[PDB]
Amino acid sequence: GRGAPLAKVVFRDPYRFKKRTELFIAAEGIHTGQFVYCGKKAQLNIGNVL
Amino acid sequence: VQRLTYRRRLSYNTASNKTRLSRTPGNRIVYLYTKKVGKAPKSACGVCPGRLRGVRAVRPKVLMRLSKTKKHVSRAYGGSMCAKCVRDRIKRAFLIEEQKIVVKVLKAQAQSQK
Amino acid sequence: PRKIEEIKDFLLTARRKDAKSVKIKKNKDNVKFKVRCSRYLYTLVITDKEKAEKLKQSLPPGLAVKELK
Amino acid sequence: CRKNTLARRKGRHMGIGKRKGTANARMPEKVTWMRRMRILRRLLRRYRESKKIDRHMYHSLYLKVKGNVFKNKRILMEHIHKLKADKARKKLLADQAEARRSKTKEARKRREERLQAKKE
Amino acid sequence: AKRTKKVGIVGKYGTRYGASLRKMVKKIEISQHAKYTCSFCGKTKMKRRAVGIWHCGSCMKTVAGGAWTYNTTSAVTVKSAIRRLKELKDQ
RNA sequence: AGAACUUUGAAGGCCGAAGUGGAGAAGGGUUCCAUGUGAACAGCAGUUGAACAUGGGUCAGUCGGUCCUGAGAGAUGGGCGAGCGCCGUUCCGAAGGGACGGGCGAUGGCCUCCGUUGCCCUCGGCCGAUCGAAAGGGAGUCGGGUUCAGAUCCCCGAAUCCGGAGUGGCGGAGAUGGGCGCCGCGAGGCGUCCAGUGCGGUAACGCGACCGAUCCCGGAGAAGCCGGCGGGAGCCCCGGGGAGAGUUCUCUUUUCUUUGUGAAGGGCAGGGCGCCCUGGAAUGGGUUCGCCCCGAGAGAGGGGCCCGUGCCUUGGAAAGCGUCGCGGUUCCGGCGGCGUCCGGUGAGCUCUCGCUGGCCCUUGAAAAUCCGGGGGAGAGGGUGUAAAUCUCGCGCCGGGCCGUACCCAUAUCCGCAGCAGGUCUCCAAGGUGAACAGCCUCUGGCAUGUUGGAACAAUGUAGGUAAGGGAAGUCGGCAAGCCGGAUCCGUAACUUCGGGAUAAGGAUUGGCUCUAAGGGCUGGCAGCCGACUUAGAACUGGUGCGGACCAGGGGAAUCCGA
RNA sequence: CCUGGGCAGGGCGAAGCCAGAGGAAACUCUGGUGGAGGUCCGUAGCGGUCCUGACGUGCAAAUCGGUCGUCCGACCUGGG
Ligand SMILES: [Mg+2]
Ligand SMILES: [Mg+2]
Ligand SMILES: [Mg+2]
Ligand SMILES: [Mg+2]
Ligand SMILES: [Mg+2]
Ligand SMILES: [Mg+2]
Ligand SMILES: [Mg+2]
Ligand SMILES: [Mg+2]
Ligand SMILES: [Mg+2]
Ligand SMILES: [Mg+2]
Ligand SMILES: [Mg+2]
Ligand SMILES: [Mg+2]
Ligand SMILES: [Mg+2]
Ligand SMILES: [Mg+2]
Ligand SMILES: [Mg+2]
Ligand SMILES: [Mg+2]
Ligand SMILES: [Mg+2]
Ligand SMILES: [Mg+2]
Ligand SMILES: [Mg+2]
Ligand SMILES: [Mg+2]
Ligand SMILES: [Mg+2]
Ligand SMILES: [Mg+2]
Ligand SMILES: [Mg+2]
Ligand SMILES: [Mg+2]
Ligand SMILES: [Mg+2]
Ligand SMILES: [Mg+2]
Ligand SMILES: [Mg+2]
Ligand SMILES: [Mg+2]
Ligand SMILES: [Mg+2]
Ligand SMILES: [Mg+2]
Ligand SMILES: [Mg+2]
Ligand SMILES: [Mg+2]
Ligand SMILES: [Mg+2]
Ligand SMILES: [Mg+2]
Ligand SMILES: [Mg+2]
Ligand SMILES: [Mg+2]
Ligand SMILES: [Mg+2]
Ligand SMILES: [Mg+2]
Ligand SMILES: [Mg+2]
Ligand SMILES: [Mg+2]
Ligand SMILES: [Mg+2]
Ligand SMILES: [Mg+2]
Ligand SMILES: [Mg+2]
Ligand SMILES: [Mg+2]
Ligand SMILES: [Mg+2]
Ligand SMILES: [Mg+2]
Ligand SMILES: [Mg+2]
Ligand SMILES: [Zn+2]
Repeated sequence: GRGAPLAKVVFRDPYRFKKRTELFIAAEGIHTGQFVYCGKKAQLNIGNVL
Repeated sequence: VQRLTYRRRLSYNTASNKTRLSRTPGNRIVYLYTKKVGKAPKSACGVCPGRLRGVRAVRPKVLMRLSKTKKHVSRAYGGSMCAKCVRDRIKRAFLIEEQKIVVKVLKAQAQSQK
Repeated sequence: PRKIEEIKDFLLTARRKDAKSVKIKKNKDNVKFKVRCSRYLYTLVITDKEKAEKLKQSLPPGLAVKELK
Repeated sequence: CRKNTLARRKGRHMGIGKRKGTANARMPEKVTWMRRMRILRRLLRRYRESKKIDRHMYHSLYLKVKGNVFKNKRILMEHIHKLKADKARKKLLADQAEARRSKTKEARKRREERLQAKKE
Repeated sequence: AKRTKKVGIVGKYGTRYGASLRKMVKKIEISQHAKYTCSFCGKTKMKRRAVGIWHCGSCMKTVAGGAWTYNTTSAVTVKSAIRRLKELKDQ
């Protein structure tokens, strides 16, 4: 029901020892194994939500 | 020429009714039931797909029968990685730790010279 | 069932308790010895009638023996 | 049934009028191609593994068997014999020319040795 | 032998749904059924997954590409603008 | 007592494996079986039945429900509502009553050693109680025999799963080695110290076992559809043998029924690997039906792993089957002999497994359960003495409840009925044949479908013909009838260039002898064994050949809808 | 919506691939392989065009016999 691809981006919880798995909308040109960064001072590349 | 018959009352050709036919010692073709095929475990999330070698590919309720020889490999990350992942993760961990030590001693030289 | 290969292992099974049936089946080329100990059937097959006779001599007499015809 | 099957084995009762299906339904073209090309591709393996064809002409005749050129095993074997008889001449003439050139270069080197001995 | 001269891949449909529509579907069917050169392993094993997803056969590195091609020209323009605004005066 | 109909013998037929056959789900509820009657029922009849009366029949750890969630249904917190109640399923909730470890107090048993109670500290997202599949997921029973009615349930024989073990049932791992000083010829001994939570292979990985707590990660469960190809099984085909039977007017080493190994453990074939080592290619090479693969390592050589439903082995020949003979009135899963064998092949049909490809603005399910790995908090005897643990071989006990008969249908269901109506499934043989088409047979069923006898009038209902004309009948070629299969030629107007097209229009088609072509397996070109296909030639039958059945009449146009 | 089951055989021969020939190049021609499709003939299945046939106080308060359209799918169908 969606033509846009979903991206399964796993994170790391900064508070407890547990890997958190989230579901992002896949931007154009990302690939498996790319370190997707997220936060305020993240550097501006394709995939880095900021 | 001997047309054979079901033995349960599962009258439909579902996935659980996956059968075969054998021959009794009393000279009669019988309709004998078959367990569904179990697949071997695969690796962990990111390598080329392929079943791990040396694990008895059965149902996990049959895995209670199995001893601690036919469910894993004696190597570390044995029944989880196909050992190509092991020989890659060892080298990757070692190289990234050594390069972070190089970056740390470069920052220490920057502290000593600045 | 299981097939015991060694005569010493079969006679150790015969010495072992919780065993209530020893059967002897003669055949046209060999002879089969059956022990129904507990939920398993152990078979020693041997092709020498003299060895069968000396194993019958070395069989412990405290247990019944059924000869199949 | 056995008499009729013996007549079919001899080749009788198999005219044009007693064919009620198409030729692809009777003997499939895909099955004919599979049998034909499996035979024509394992005869080359029996040749290459034993003695006959070398490494390089095997791939050329392999592609030429994959193409629809060689009809059957007999003319495939005849074409392999023709290429072998051509290769024998092409290596015999090359070996004769190489022997003539090698003796000429050896004579030139020995004349260089004679002039070197005359100078020193 | 060249069996079809104009329809190309669209000859699996036949006589239906218009010459202009079949001509406009022809180019993108060639684009979705053509194998693309992988930029990671260097092979040409980019097999088409579902829409938006491309998948190289060797090394299993799945990439999020265009809907019918591997790279949209608009996507290349966006990538050039993003790297330009990246190295423009350090944010 | 009574026979067109009940039962048996025989004959002739039908259903003909997509069944008028053998069993199921829903539904019926005793209809299943035996005995007795025939006023009542069955559209006539009965000695018959699904009618009536009496008496029987359904046995489960390993078949299913019960467990799990799916779409969905749902109560509490909360809100609404005059009100029974309604909205909603994580929202606005103080919505975990559990375990490990430590400390303290008390009780009990043989107070040695252990098990609980009460308190404190520490840890611990439920994607939110609960329901929801007799076709989804879901551990583990198969072989022979038994009744008038049961069958994986009952008897015999042979196995497996899941729970339980406190004074911890028996073995085997962990387990027992090295160094030093002395005695003794020596085997060995004395005393001290130290190690020992298993080993091997370069590897992929293997073994009889291999300390593991909160926590984390991963896999299985857990995947669509359709082509191809290959392996295995079952059935079918052919040749030889063994047992029985049919025909013999003449012939036929002829024809027909049968010719066995279950679950489980081990060994070995066979299939597969995107699994490893040596090794470096180009004059590019290896393989497929198709692809595909190769410096991110091809060919080649040597190894490893998975499935092993295939063969052998314990089961297992003592049963089972065929055939011949012998005793018991009977009761006896009687008694004795022989056999239950050798091979070949497949565009053969069905099932299963595996490789690979195509399709997509379709990506083709969750949960319960179970396993592995990372982590080392802790645990244990400390040395001539044995534990902490065992996912190893055994030994002992238990597995509760519910359903189990029969029809599953042109007569046990629904339609007011023994109604040409309707209802979801598995198994499917021989010939002709492309075919699971149509036709005839075998295994298995049946009496022609709620009646029989006599005659063959009109009209009718279905089927087939008819001299000459061929649509002149009729609103209309309505109905009926011509071509129909296959092979070899040859195919128009138009067009979106794909089609139109099996266009149109011709020839052959039977039987019997031949000829040529299409393969495998051994030896360093020679020899043995089978396949049904194609093409060509002669001869012949009253031009007869798709000889039954199977089965496109065609062409030119107009309007509308792609 | 969820969860299951099913669809005999032949015809046309798309993409991709191989071989040969021509050309300076663009590329073209021929012979194969391939099996694509809301494709064609056709069975089971699903519906019901015509005979305005049979029945029409019927088998039936809508059925039957031929002739039928479609049959890899915008397909048919059980249960919740
Ligand atoms: Mg089930
Ligand atoms: Mg073809
Ligand atoms: Mg008959
Ligand atoms: Mg069928
Ligand atoms: Mg039937
Ligand atoms: Mg009855
Ligand atoms: Mg009576
Ligand atoms: Mg009556
Ligand atoms: Mg009654
Ligand atoms: Mg029992
Ligand atoms: Mg509610
Ligand atoms: Mg309330
Ligand atoms: Mg439930
Ligand atoms: Mg079960
Ligand atoms: Mg019964
Ligand atoms: Mg049984
Ligand atoms: Mg197959
Ligand atoms: Mg076979
Ligand atoms: Mg077995
Ligand atoms: Mg029953
Ligand atoms: Mg009826
Ligand atoms: Mg019916
Ligand atoms: Mg009615
Ligand atoms: Mg047949
Ligand atoms: Mg045939
Ligand atoms: Mg009658
Ligand atoms: Mg009737
Ligand atoms: Mg006339
Ligand atoms: Mg006439
Ligand atoms: Mg005329
Ligand atoms: Mg006229
Ligand atoms: Mg008129
Ligand atoms: Mg007509
Ligand atoms: Mg006529
Ligand atoms: Mg014209
Ligand atoms: Mg036309
Ligand atoms: Mg006009
Ligand atoms: Mg229309
Ligand atoms: Mg179609
Ligand atoms: Mg047409
Ligand atoms: Mg038609
Ligand atoms: Mg009708
Ligand atoms: Mg009418
Ligand atoms: Mg009337
Ligand atoms: Mg039809
Ligand atoms: Mg028709
Ligand atoms: Mg059609
Ligand atoms: Zn790649």
